[PDB]
Amino acid sequence: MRVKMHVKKGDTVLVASGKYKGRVGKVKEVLPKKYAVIVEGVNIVKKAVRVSPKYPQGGFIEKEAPLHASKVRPICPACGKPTRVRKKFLENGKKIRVCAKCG
Amino acid sequence: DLRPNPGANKRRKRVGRGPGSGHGKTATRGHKGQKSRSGGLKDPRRFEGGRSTTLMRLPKRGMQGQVPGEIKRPRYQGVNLKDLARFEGEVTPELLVRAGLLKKGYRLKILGEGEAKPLKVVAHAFSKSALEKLKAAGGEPVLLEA
Amino acid sequence: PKMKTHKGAKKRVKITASGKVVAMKTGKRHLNWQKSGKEIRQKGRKFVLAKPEAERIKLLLPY
Amino acid sequence: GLAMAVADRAREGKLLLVEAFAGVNGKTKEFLAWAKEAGLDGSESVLLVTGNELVRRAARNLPWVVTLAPEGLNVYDIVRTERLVMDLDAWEVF
RNA sequence: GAGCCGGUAGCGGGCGUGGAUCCCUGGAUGUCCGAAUGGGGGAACCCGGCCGGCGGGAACGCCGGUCACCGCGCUUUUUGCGCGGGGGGAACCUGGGGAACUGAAACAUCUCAGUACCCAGAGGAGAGGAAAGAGAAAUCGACUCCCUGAGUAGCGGCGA
RNA sequence: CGAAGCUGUUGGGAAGCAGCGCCAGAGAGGGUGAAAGCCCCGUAGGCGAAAGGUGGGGGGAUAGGUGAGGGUACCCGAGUACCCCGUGGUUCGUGGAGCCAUGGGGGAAUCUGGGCGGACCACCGCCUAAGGCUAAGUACUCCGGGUGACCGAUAGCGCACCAGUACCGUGAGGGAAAGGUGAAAAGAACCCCGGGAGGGGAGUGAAAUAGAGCCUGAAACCGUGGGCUUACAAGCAGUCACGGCCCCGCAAGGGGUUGUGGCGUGCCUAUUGAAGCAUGAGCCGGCGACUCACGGUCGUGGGCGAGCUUAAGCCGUUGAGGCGGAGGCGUAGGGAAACCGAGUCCGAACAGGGCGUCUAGUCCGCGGCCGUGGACCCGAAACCGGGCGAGCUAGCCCUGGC
RNA sequence: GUGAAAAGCUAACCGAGCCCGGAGAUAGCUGGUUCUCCCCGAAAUGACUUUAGGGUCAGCCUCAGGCGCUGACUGGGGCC
RNA sequence: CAGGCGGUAGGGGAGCGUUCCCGAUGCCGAUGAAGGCCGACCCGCGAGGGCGGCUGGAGGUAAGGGAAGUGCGAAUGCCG
RNA sequence: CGGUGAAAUUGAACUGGCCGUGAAGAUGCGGCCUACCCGUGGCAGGACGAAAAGACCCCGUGGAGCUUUACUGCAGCCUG
Repeated sequence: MRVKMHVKKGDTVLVASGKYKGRVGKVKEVLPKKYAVIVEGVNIVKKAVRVSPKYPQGGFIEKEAPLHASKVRPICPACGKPTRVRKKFLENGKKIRVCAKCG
Repeated sequence: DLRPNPGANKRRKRVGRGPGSGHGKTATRGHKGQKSRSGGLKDPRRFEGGRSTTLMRLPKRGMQGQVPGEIKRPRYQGVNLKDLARFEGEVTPELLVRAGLLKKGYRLKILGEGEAKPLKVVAHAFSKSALEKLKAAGGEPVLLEA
Repeated sequence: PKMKTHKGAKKRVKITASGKVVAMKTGKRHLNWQKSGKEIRQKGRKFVLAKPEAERIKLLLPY
Repeated sequence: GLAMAVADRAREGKLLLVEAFAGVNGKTKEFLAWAKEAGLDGSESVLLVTGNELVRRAARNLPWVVTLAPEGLNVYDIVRTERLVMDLDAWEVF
């Protein structure tokens, strides 16, 4: 394969692949595609330790990898990110847009 | 068209074979008291004989088996009429042989049996038969000489 | 593969049109009998009454 | 082969403008626009010979259909199909 | 393009919005073993000539160094460079050496086989190569690979 | 860079469906919580490659190569060819065997000369040896690729798992086994058995006949425990029979088992001749053996059909195609041949005598049936080559010892 | 190769060491077969074989085209 | 309707069971492909084919015919 | 009596005997004779018992060696 998926927090956007509702980003790696952003409620019961809040049983989490989300752009729907010829920044850029030059 | 169960056109049969099985006549060979099945089983090209296969003979036809070459002689080609009395326009080899059928023939010879239109056709050597069928009743030419 | 037919056999025999396995025999090889008397003469050709079949084959490429 | 085959496949509904338009000859949709304005629709299948890159670099994804151009001959797939069209009798081959 | 601390995995602590993460091409590094080549040397463990450099006295060990090699060209007489090159590489080259079993329903010619296989230089190719040719045709016109000719000519205890 | 709807109701969960809206030179393929074009990765395509560097065509191309004829008139790859013997190659094993390198001695000549058209003389022909260099179109593979009616992890690659390891060796050498929880470890919290081990609950958990020799999990081998059998008894044992003896059908019966009675010499390989203590048979699973290439050759649906069939390329083929005549069998035979001819050959022979003529044939797949092939399946002690080889036994060889 | 001797020893086995390959060496040597079913169902002989538990041709079992009353078995009738 | 019918090798007739092909941008398919344990119905003379239940956990390939490393009790076979 | 715990061989069994029969030396076949189930620790008579695929032996136009006034050469000695 290869290292090509998404980006950083900002807002990202939670969805319903069996979960529902939408929220902001958090963190994300590409190797296996795994990452996080609160919401996804999952608890990993710890072992016979204690150092931490105490012995065994874990807590809150998150969990996913592949596709299955979106981005912010209120009212109407959302689009992509075009280019630059003689406008604002030289001939580069792009920070998630509605369909004009914002988000 | 379609794939309207296009089986076949009557008779064929891929009649393959197979290893061993217990059905019908499967499993056997046919022989015994006749040893000959080997890793390089005979082959079997004629083989056997067990009597020089009547090869007690001998060759007499002596004219070959020399070495480098054979006998070198320009082609030897005769003929017959009942082959193309059809078209003529001008009965000459190449136009024939070189066409329809028939192969090279340096020197030309002619005969066959049937009849035809006595018309002049290449003749690097002909037969009396044609003479009459192309004399006071036909047309014949001449040979090479070059 | 190939099967380069055998010259010798072909050095003598022939299939007279009819597919008949016919050819020469063995005998009057310049007397090898002696006796001034008489006989030798007798000679000719002959088919084969069961092998002939076989033969013709190893000469299907050479003819 | 195909001789006797299509004959009966004409009792089916062959035809073949031998060369027909459709539009941009490069925009898939519009080509079909002459599919309907002609009388065809994904069901009884068909094929065709278009010796021009034109409709080739166009017909792109030809499901249920032909989209040829050069010459190789694909009767079989026509079996699973039906109707069709040609590029000149000459293109077929004298 | 904004994630990295090989994977596997943390206790343990660190970096990118002056822009990392990671594939890259030139080239700075890389002990001893490694044809290894100052010398020994059941490699990878081990003693030197000589100049300058370190500590330090000299030393000893630390360093640098530089020092086998033959050959043709070079270089006067032992003088000095130059390269080449030993060494390397799955098939495919060239050459030099070159079997037996097996067939021959025994066996000694013949067979396998110039095969297996050893040794020999080089290239990606290699080998080859331009007529003291072919051959019979008032002819063709370097050499290599395929097309057949032709399994024909022929070789042959004319036996296989 | 790229292309384009969802939706609720149920559903673990929805790639389920209707009502329908959609980009589509681009619906290849890998895929994200149940059989997804409009969804992560792509696929028409056309952007462009460098700094690094960097493999080279085209372009230009640089020093380094490019008139004709006429008579004078000497001059050119030697221990060389050509002899010779032993020769090898050539299809060429001596044979009427030239020419190639010849190992051995001989041993010249240089154009009004010199080699070959396979012996020694005579006519005619193309070439000019004994200097060396020479591309292109040729072979090839660990991998890169692709794909691959390529295998798909007791395969295949020895090998997808840290093997050329464990290991066996002395060298050489030789060689193993061993992939698979799951959408996510989320990998077990906690408390009573408690030697850690190995337990029960609970929880996560769509799923613990889901938890770490855990995927699904059969088979030989295991009894808990159930049901039908049994201590007068003789048997390849199983069968057939009335009968009785526990599940199921209202019924008809369907069952399971067996009493006795009857009935009973198995099984796989060899042969006048078997069941047989003539062999083999651990046991269950699981692997196992004539294609196929090429080549020969009788049939079969066929088409063409005196006529009937083109390799090796070249454009082109996602794919396909293909265009692309040299190569066959016949269209006759027969004859040593010369060569005659529906006819040939022996013979002096018009004659005698054996081989001649509507002989449709011809190529496909399939198949007989063969040729090389090992072509069925493995296997016997050896012969050939090269490597290992006396860290054991040997003999002496050096020197320490007892 | 060695061998105060047999023919012995050479990684315990040595009248010819073992690694590794030249080949499935080879081989008339020995053992192997699993679907249903359905039609004829013969030799254990002859000739010749360094041939004899191998082989050529034959004959009794196979298939197809063709011919077909003529066939196998039978009385008599010549004629051995 | 006469007939035929045991029958080793051999030699015919099919049929059957057994893995890729297109059909496969066609069709079942989680109210299940696939394994299976069971089946004491139906179809197969057989080959088998079914045909439906419970365990079973991710795909399958129609009619058709087009290709075949199989139609394996075993060889003191290979292995586990 | 507690503890740890193989083997080569491995068709399978519900394996008597006599008188007798069948490849001619059976519990397994007759017919006739006995024999309640499982034991232990004893002699092995047979289980042609194991494991060794006869090696004496004949078998292989199968193998290895030595040797002769076999047949053919290498050698190296020789001889112009």
